[PDB]
Amino acid sequence: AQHDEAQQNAFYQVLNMPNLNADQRNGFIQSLKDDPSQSANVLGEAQKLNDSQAPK
Repeated sequence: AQHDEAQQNAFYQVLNMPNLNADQRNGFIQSLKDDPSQSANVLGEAQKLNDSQAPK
């Protein structure tokens, strides 16, 4: 929305991964920063990891 806020939205989502512990989500944040074009991939990986580590 508004513009290409892909970076922002991906960053916010990766932060708000309640099942991930700090090191993992921080890892994905650094991956986002390093690979800005790959924010979609980084987000995908983060969400998949969060899902797999879900308590149930």
